[PDB]
Amino acid sequence: GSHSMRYFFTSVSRPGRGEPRFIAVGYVDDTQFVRFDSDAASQRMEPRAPWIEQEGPEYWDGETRKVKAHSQTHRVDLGTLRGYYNQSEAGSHTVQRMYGCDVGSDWRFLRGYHQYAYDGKDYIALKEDLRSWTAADMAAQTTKHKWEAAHVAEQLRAYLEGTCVEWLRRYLENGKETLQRTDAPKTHMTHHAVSDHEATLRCWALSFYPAEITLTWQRDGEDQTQDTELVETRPAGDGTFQKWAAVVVPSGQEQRYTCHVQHEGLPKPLTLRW
Amino acid sequence: MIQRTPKIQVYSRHPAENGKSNFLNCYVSGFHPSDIEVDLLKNGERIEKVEHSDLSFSKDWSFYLLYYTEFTPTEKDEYACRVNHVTLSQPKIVKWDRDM
Amino acid sequence: SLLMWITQC
Repeated sequence: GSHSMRYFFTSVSRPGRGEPRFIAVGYVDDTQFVRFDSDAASQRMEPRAPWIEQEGPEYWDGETRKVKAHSQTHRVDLGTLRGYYNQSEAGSHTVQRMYGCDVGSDWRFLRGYHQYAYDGKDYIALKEDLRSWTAADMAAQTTKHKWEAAHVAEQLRAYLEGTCVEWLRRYLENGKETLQRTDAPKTHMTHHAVSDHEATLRCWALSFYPAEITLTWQRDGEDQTQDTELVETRPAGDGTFQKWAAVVVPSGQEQRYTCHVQHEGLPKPLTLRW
Repeated sequence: MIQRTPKIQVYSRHPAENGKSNFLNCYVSGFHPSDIEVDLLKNGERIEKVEHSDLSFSKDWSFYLLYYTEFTPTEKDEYACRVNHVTLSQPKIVKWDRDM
Repeated sequence: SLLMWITQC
């Protein structure tokens, strides 16, 4: 199926306490493969996926160098942004950045993106065409104007439509064994009496990958989306994911409800009846 | 300056079975700023063999982290997750429920 | 692989 490579960057200022905390992570779909943490002892980009060790010595040297350059840019920006919003130098502020690319089943470029945020809100993002910018407010406009003159869009486009895709393929191949695998969810249903005349049915999905999944309850074949509780898909810690969805139903009418599980790891969606 | 209180889910990596080692997880998400304190409690007291994933965030820019530690579920031992955050006036505790 | 550098805002 389709695939993506994405990098996430976070810088938190600590005025007077130390350098801003800088954390970066790289992903191929839902699999993290590298990380950098300014508080760590290595001060190098580190591996987080077995297959990334297939890369050579120059890879680690280069990615360490580049990631430190990102850290430096984030450090300057924190200052710049503080000024733009006329904020005090004592407070702690955040800068987040995410960029990457998507490829189809043939592993050819589909889309690219580069987003930047300040204190948890959109600040500026590269639009879908990879040639223009969406500036959140008046502050972002100044950066927009700066980045147009410096032809930043052009740099990002070349990377997003080329380098990003090239490496994503490379990683996809080296990690074929696992990245191109689909772990269909192991599912079951629990029936637990709650009220005196009501029962709760919880639909479980476990040990699946990628994290993308859909659990929907139906009654007599009709979607029931207003008497249910859905949890945020969560990481099992071993590479797989988990999720569950429940609905309170009238005791004795359980046979009317069905849980539908959609996951690319399944030939066809699963229908579960207690 | 926005602020989002953290969502919390306490659970195990594999289906619980007393006597067999597993991994106790505490997944905190949807929070902001990133500064956050998370502890896994065993019978009220905190564990120190605790670890966490690298800081990352969702499309809405809200952060998420996974705190975990190896352990063996028993019938008398009680576990939970203690989370403290700027948006919280009182450290929130979420006991681990085997069926959730 | 990362961008070779990110321009300052």
